Amino acid sequence: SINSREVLAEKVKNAVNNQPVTDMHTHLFSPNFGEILLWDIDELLTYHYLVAEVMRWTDVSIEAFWAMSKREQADLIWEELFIKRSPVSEACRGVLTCLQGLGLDPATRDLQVYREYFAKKTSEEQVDTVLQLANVSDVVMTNDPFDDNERISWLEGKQPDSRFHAALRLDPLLNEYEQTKHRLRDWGYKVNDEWNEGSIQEVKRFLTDWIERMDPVYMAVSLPPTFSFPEESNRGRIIRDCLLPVAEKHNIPFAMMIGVKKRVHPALGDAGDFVGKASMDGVEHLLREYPNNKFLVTMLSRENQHELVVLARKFSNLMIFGCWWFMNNPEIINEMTRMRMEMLGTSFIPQHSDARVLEQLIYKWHHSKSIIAEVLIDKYDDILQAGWEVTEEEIKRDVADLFSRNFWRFVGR
Amino acid sequence: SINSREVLAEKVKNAVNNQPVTDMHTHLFSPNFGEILLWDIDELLTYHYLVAEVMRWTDVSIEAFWAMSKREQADLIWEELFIKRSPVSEACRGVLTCLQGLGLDPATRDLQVYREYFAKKTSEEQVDTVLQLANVSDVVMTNDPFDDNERISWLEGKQPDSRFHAALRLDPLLNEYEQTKHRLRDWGYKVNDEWNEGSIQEVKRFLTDWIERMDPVYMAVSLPPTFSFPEESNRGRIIRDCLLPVAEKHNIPFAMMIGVKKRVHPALGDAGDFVGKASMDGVEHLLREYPNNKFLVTMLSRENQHELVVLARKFSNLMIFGCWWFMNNPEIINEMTRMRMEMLGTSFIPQHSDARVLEQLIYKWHHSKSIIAEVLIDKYDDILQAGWEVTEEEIKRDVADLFSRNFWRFVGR
Amino acid sequence: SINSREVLAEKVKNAVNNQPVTDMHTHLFSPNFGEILLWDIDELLTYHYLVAEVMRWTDVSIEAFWAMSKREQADLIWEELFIKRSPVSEACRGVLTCLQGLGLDPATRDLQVYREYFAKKTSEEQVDTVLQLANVSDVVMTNDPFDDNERISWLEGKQPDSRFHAALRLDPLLNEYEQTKHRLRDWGYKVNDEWNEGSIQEVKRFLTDWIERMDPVYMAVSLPPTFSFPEESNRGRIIRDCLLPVAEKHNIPFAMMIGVKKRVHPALGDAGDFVGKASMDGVEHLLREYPNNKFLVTMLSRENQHELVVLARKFSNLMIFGCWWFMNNPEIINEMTRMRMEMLGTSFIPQHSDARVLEQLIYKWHHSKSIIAEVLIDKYDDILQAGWEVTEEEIKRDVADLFSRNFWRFVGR
Amino acid sequence: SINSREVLAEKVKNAVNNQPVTDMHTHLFSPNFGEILLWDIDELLTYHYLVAEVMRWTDVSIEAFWAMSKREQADLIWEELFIKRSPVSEACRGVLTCLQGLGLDPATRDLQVYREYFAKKTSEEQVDTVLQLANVSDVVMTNDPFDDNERISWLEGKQPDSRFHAALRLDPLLNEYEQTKHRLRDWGYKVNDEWNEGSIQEVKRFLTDWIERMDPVYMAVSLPPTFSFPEESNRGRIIRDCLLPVAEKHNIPFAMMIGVKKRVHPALGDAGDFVGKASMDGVEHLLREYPNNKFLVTMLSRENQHELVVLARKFSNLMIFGCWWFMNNPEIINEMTRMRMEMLGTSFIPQHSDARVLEQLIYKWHHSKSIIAEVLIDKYDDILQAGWEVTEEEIKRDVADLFSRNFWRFVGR
Ligand SMILES: O=C(O)[C@@H](O)C(O)[C@H](O)C(=O)O
Ligand SMILES: O=C(O)[C@@H](O)C(O)[C@H](O)C(=O)O
Ligand SMILES: O=C(O)[C@@H](O)C(O)[C@H](O)C(=O)O
Ligand SMILES: O=C(O)[C@@H](O)C(O)[C@H](O)C(=O)O
Ligand SMILES: [Cl-]
Ligand code: NA
Ligand SMILES: [Zn+2]
Ligand SMILES: [Zn+2]
Ligand SMILES: [Zn+2]
Ligand SMILES: [Zn+2]
Repeated sequence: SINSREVLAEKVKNAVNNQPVTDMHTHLFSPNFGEILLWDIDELLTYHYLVAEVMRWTDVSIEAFWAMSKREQADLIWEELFIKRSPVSEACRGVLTCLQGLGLDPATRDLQVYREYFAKKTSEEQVDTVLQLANVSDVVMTNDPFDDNERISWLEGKQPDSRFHAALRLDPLLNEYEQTKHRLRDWGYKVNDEWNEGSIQEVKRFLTDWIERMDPVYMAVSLPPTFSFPEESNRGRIIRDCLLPVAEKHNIPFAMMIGVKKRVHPALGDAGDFVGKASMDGVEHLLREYPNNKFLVTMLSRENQHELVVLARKFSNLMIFGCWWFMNNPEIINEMTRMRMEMLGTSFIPQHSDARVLEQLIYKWHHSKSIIAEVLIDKYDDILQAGWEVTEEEIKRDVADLFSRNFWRFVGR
Repeated sequence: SINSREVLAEKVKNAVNNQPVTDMHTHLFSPNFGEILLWDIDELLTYHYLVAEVMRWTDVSIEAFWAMSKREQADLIWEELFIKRSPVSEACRGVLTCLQGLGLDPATRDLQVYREYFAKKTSEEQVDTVLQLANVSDVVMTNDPFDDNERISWLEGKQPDSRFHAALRLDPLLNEYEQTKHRLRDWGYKVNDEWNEGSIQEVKRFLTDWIERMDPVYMAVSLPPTFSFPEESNRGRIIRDCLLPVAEKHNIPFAMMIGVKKRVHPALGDAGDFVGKASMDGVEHLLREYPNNKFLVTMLSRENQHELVVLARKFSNLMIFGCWWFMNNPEIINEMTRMRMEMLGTSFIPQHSDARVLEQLIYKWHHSKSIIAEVLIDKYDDILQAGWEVTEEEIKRDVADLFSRNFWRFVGR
Repeated sequence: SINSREVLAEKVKNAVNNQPVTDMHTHLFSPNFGEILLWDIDELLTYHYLVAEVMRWTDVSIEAFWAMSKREQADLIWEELFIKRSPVSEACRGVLTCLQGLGLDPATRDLQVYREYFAKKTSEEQVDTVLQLANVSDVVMTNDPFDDNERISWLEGKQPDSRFHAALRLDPLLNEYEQTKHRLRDWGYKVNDEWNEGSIQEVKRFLTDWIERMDPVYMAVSLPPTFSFPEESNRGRIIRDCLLPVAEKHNIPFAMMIGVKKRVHPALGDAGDFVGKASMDGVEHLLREYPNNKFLVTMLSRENQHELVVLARKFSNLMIFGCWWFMNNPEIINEMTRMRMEMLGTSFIPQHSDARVLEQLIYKWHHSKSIIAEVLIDKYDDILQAGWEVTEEEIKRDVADLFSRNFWRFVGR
Repeated sequence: SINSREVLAEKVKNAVNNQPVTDMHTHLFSPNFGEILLWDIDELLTYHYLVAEVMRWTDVSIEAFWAMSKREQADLIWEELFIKRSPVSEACRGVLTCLQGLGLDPATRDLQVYREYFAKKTSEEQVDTVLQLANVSDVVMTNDPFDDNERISWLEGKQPDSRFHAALRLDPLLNEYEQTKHRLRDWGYKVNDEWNEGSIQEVKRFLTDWIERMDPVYMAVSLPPTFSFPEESNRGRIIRDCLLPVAEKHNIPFAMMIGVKKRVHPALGDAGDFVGKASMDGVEHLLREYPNNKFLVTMLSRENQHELVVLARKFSNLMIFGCWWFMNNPEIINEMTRMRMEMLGTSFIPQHSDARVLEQLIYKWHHSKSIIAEVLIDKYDDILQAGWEVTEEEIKRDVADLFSRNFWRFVGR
């Protein structure tokens, strides 16, 4: 038996640390796709999360910033966020966790020496190194066929190795149909200006074609805080008449990341998005009215978190996942994971990395695993006190479900 | 006087665990009322909180589940939530706490043996046992005159034990007046199709009649997130012209449990209710415009909790109570109780059990007391460090107010 | 070298304790303004925060309360909140902390003796004593030219000493222009009936004249949950045509304190204000459309805190500050500071005292600094463990930024 | 590098735990030697250290105790020292650590179940199991040619396996020559009544004969607190004319375990020995006057420990080792190890187990490694603080010296 919390803590920490992770949502790509897979210290430092932060300190105008080279940008952020002020924020701390994990020494602050480490490795080598360090066995990518560069790679035979899984990202189709319908036509999908049977079948064809070419684990889309459903709009009709039925047929879950308010600050680029609390009505309707469809949902507002958990108690076809973007900070990750486990036990997916830069897998999982471990230790200790006798194998089992099995079990694969 | 956190913690925990509890809201009934009072391990396992949870895991269809016998359902839940996955959720932990409390040993996981304990015992007995273990001196029931079985009971003179108190629940009357008014007719209450003096006075008779028959400590109603007041609706009118004036006459408080969205998932039965954030406008209005009325309030949305505390700072005729339903989880209980004590001192009612099954009193109060004691220890220790000295007597006094006195003083009994 | 959390806790606690504080928002006044500057134990006990709290207990009518003398009220509150029940609330705790900090001993509960301390001392002496004990180097006041007593003081030549700075509060002008315009004309400002060039120019003259006279660090206003911008109202036009242009010319930041619902309980006086969640739309617009203007923002609703931080991530012309009013409680201060640091690093102002009574400076900063120090320890420890070198000089630098430099840096002074 | 004490601690603990141990003094025997190798829970419970302790509580006479069967003695000790009083003593704590280490569960206190674990294993199997758990690579036995049983095993040609090493124990020869000389004669060693050339040569012959048969890593003897040298006694002459000369020729060190006063309480058997402070004169003389001889020393009196460390500072032919018997308690092990490291760096052997029962290897080493690890963390931290940069490889090296290499390097094998 586990006679003390101290022994329980060590055992839980070991289980969590040893458990290979399936990162069900990232912005990483199989290395064979080429330069689109971003990596190295300069990429880590230029992560848009750090761009927003540096802009709060530097005198360098945003225009000037974008005009600088990748190396110059990295130098500026290093100086502004690490040298001039202690790198205490979550994103800055993450850069340090990566460096340390790669065997580099943050104590020297020798940026040139860190760069040299990367300059002598191939992408294939760095992916092997990182996946081993972060103990990540499977990476789910975000594949947007509407992006010209991504589309051409797929059309020209590019396929990911077994460690990388595809996910059909449909933001342009679902949120900008008025513009996107023209491109569908240019690609041979005869969508009409009237939402008729022809338009429905062609949008379905598009989805089916890409499902066949990508073999996605799920279809996804990020939605605004004003998201509602049903709705007489292109989004409402495409979801209802095309997406859901196609998803039901192939038994592919629909991933909705709700709460992002796009481009409140255009100049910042990828760092210019904001957040807003959403109504749960649209989500509630979808789960109740489409019982044969699977939905993976993560929300951006802190104020949506608790009710999202309650909604998960209502419908089994709802699998909530991760602590997304602005929620991906220790204070939030902790409260979210606790409310989730208290109302759902182990029937959820606590985290994903959303890694845009390869090395981030190291800090994203290291930082989150330590928090999730502390939650588990409290929960296990609580039942041990109630007289329950939890075993190490059961612990390893629960941990496997949280970090990998629940996802694969849900996507039905 | 106490001059160390060590001794302080000793005395606080002692006062808290020794303090006789008055559960000012439950779904239990004096044992003389018969079977309506649920109890035993099978009832604990089939609590709807656990029904919602098992459905997220089990392959069994909700139809087949409802088709199963009580025993069969319990066995399914025990297997799905306790054996196949660690029973870490608050609801599952609660069952274990209950068993351990009764002397049973969760370490064995011998569901059969646990079952035998209850068999060889009677309702009258188990109530004495449970009330002894949970150290609860008074239990406030939820008495719905609109329920047939329950109604006939009060009609036949059935009086509840002196340790069980009555609460007049009016959900059907205030939320479904249109369908309810017809039943009011059948009971000699001549309500008119229109809201005239005739209808107003008959609704009052209905209320006054039951107040006499039940001698309730308060009248209660659960409301939706969209609750508004004033409001040109039956609820708005019935509350304004009947409930309020009557309540003020008998000097009886009005308990409003706001935030529940009923039947979002009909098939789940009692486990099918959801939650939503409410506007404080209505409660603000009621408290201000009706100073001679006493209001007991509790809300279901995590996002309503802080402003409710602030509202309690504004109006003394407002007494906030407990961490209701989806709020009844350690993470929320802790933050709620701390915000409350920081802005209200000891002028609020920290908790109620909402027990639907007798034994639940054990875990409900055990889990809550441990959290409440911790909060008290920190707050006492903070003033202790400022030089203030607290006596054990003052501690028992304070603990008395929180777990029993504030309620009786508020209702005026 | 700082090579452990233990050593770090020491250095951080020391740094925070020794860092002189610039309180960028208070209701204190330079001693040479006389009466208006409140102080002593009777004033502390009658802080409106404690009034609201006593009214939740004392059966003394609010009318009677206001009818009695300062000392009578102080005696009642002390009796009701310190003797009748342990003074565990934040506001009561504060009273005790101020006493101890002054040398008085709360263990004795000798109110009479505490009073003798203040009786034999001048105002000039008490400010010197308090500013020293609270380690506060600069105090920003709230100067409302619409208050007859304050306005006449400025008009007659009253100037604050080196330690007190002015802040031009404009609530009457922006939120009550209909009644206020009549007073502007009485003072020579020819604002017309319709919002035309003449009205715009005179309102500007009004602001400019007062900017010359007070030389304020910033212009301020408290706003309701329903605040919006742009908006066709006097507030919206005054801000758009008058406030912003003037603020930009003199490079004076605009301080918006959003979320207060005034007078939901008029009888309580200053203690009768409530809170409500606001939309971020207005703030988002102001920041994006007026890049040459600087904004200081703090919000009253707990539910606005997280999204306000994200907004700060989008705009560098936004500087968020403090845990205002109902947010100024440990539980909230803690969660707010951690969310801010995690997403903003050190680019924010964690706190302000909002002191109405001089002595409060002692407890406001002592209670807050302890929480902020603990947050810092956690954040520094996280990067230390990640391999980062943290020097005592860098800690002092960061601490100095948070408690003083960020403010002066933002205001351009 | 090692940036923090927390990381240093993890690395030191790991190095220490992972380092295979050479236990240079035990009372264990290679399994092929027979039943002389004691093992199992009953042997653990009847360890003489526990016999002395039980006699302080039990009403059972020492005579009756010796009359009981081994199983009965074990039952009594378990009841008296573990059940009737908490097993907080070091020797009792040790029994528990062994049980836990073997996978058994101390929480059940099921002595019968623990016994079942041992009945199904063979000596050779338990040796493999224990050496693995305790991470002991090499064991030094105590081989007494004067014990009939053991002597026969050697005369038969039995050899210990590669994991076990011999040490020629000479207590009978050196301390009881008058009686022992008669046995030397029966064995062919023609020693005379007078200490002449013949006696000296036969004694030497006896030593050489056994050194050739055992190939001991050292010759050893336990001495009384009155030990002196030079000395005109059989011990002084045998050491001067036989032991030392032989030891030099074979380059074999002489181990002296000084401070034991034998049989102060005869009836207690092996548990009847006491302790006394010794003069350092004889050891000082031996070290200085016999520079070509190597000496391994350990002393029993707490009051001899510091001066022994200082003596090691004077002579390189002196190797001090372990915390012997009455010194083998946490409080002493810690103060000893700290004085030794502070005055000798890593030039000493911190510990040996003195295990009489096989399983004790588990607790002796587990208990000592944790203390030693703590001392090392402190010392490394102090030099890290002085700017030194210790590497993980240097730590492993230092650890190997302390737990293994220093010994083998000193005995030149
Ligand atoms: O980096 C991010 O998290 C965002 O910029 C987006 O990639 C977001 O995660 C999304 O998937 O839409
Ligand atoms: O179990 C519960 O708490 C709910 O299902 C209801 O009983 C709720 O508490 C209510 O009283 O409306
Ligand atoms: O005491 C308070 O904080 C309030 O009553 C107001 O002074 C508020 O701080 C404001 O500045 O409007
Ligand atoms: O168990 C013991 O440590 C003693 O009884 C002796 O074995 C002593 O260690 C010795 O070697 O003489
Ligand atoms: Cl909200
Ligand atoms: Na919290
Ligand atoms: Zn993403
Ligand atoms: Zn209820
Ligand atoms: Zn203020
Ligand atoms: Zn020995």
